[PDB]
Amino acid sequence: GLIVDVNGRSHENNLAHRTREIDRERLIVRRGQPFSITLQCSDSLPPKHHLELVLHLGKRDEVVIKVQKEHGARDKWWFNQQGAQDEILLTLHSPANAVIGHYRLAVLVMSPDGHIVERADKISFHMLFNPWCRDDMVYLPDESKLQEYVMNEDGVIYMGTWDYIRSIPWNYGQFEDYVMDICFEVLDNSPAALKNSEMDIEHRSDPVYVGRTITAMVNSNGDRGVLTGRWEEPYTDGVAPYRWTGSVPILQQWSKAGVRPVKYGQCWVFAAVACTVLRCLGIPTRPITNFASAHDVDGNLSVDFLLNERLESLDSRQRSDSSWNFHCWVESWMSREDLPEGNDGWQVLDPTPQELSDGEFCCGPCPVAAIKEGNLGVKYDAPFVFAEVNADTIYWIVQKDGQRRKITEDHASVGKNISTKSVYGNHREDVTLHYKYPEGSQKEREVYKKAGRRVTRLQLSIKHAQPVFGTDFDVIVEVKNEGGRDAHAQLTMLAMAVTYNSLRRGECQRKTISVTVPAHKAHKEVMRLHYDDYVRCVSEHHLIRVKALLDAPGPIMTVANIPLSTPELLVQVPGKAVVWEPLTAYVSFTNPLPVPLKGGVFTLEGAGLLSATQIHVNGAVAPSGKVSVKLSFSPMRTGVRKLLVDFDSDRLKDVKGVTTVVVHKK
Repeated sequence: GLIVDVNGRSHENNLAHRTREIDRERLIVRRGQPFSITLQCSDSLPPKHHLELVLHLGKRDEVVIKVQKEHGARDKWWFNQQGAQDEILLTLHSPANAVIGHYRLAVLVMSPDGHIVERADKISFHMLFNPWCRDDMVYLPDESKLQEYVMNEDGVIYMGTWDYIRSIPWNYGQFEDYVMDICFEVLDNSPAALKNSEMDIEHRSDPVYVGRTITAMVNSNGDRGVLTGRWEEPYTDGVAPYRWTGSVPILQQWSKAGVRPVKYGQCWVFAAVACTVLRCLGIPTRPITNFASAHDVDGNLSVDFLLNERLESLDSRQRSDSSWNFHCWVESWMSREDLPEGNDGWQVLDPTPQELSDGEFCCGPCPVAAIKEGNLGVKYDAPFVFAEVNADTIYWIVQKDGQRRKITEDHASVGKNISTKSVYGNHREDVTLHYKYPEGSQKEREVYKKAGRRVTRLQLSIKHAQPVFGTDFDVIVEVKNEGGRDAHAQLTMLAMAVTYNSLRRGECQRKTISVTVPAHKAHKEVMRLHYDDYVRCVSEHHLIRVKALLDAPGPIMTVANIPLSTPELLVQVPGKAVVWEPLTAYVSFTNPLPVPLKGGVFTLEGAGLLSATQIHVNGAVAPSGKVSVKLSFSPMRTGVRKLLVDFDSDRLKDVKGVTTVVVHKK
């Protein structure tokens, strides 16, 4: 009868555990780090009476831990008890291999004979990974990187083409309301948890297991996964992937709907959502983007790509055109005690199912080091991840008489400018060398040799002035003869619309010329692409793949992907911003299309600023007319925050904007 109320001191514990952004009113703790709560008593522990503590995990007590009285093991939970005044200070010490999850704490007061004389109200708390605790497997010994890879809620995911990289800001929002609760829900709806709940809980102490589970639930899991993938345009009953500016709306939707795959997502949306959840649970994570991605190859390090003389895949039915313009995945920091010495550090987790086992096989965790050094023998999915960044595709002109002509290509190579956001600033950090030895290096030769990667004048090149969607433009194809004698050759050029995942769409023009380019001189040919022609074939990403063949008197090829730009939203939220103080944000742009756009919707969101919110343009924006809306709202948390905005319309899609707003109030 002595315990009047247990006090978790969450405002305090949560501050110490870097979990208070999530919530202050409930105890959210990290493992391997102690936490202190108090027992407010009415009087005193009856003479020969002592305290007992037992922990409960699982909706059905799948796991119960009796916490030690003191000097405990190292991987053993234990507590220290001390009296303050009219309350008892209980400092709980958890092992660094503690199971993450929602615990319910039962403090028992007992008779000296072995019987419970009273039991206090079972209070619950959540436990996350602790990369700041040196004994934790996710330990990262640099506080500045944990701030970006765990604590930062605003990221930048790179896209576009390797020679023309674009950035799209993303609101990971891992500390937005309830996103933590949904993260444990994703773990609770997985096959393993459904099949055997208790064993699954027991495995939740492992960053490898939990990382592989989250990566699997984001998309590959078809009945309860988080997102439904749709690789092409008619996104009939859902949101198009290029619409999202953050992960929280997808997660709230998935849970709100009773755990129901969200329509729809594409590779970078799976990675960003994976990032939000792993960062939330405490595993250091960063979205990485690969340009010229050998995703399509399905693990094969050698592909000969047969084209006909008209420069086309031999089978008219097949729509895929080799390597993706880019492809995204995620890198998570953790030590790999499940593998030989040396694979510790960043692991590649690819939520995007692998090509040829239909939306079934996600990738990783795979040591990025196993990729660099070519060890395809470690779990998980090293061959597939090594192919993604190393596969060798050789194109061939096969004639109607079976003669195969090898196309020489200058543009070549896969895994071009592997990028991730910079820890300081929003700069692109080229992370390629973490993945591969420089091209041609003898080091590259001996790894390709080890792993099975095959290991093997006129100059063709395509150039453009970065066109804006809506305009007709020219693209130059220049043949440089840096030889001594004159050279006459046949120059074939085509321009076809494409999707980032290399899905061939509309061949909006071809052309073959006969050329004689003189020694040390260069011939420049132009191809004029027009709006009314390419609106017909281009998609939400507005991409045009230009190719040029130069049958050199073997044949020479060069491909270029042209991403046509959309206007950039002007986002402004003027005057000093203060928490819980109403403010007005202003977004505006000018229709670059000589067509009216209707169905204009602006969607706004920001971690700590506001949850996705829509502004419907009433009417239709006239051709070349300026659009201008505004929304009022009151920031939720203080800090340097980023406001994200998306604009969609019938004729203008994929239009973004971001602004930095410093939220005050000391």
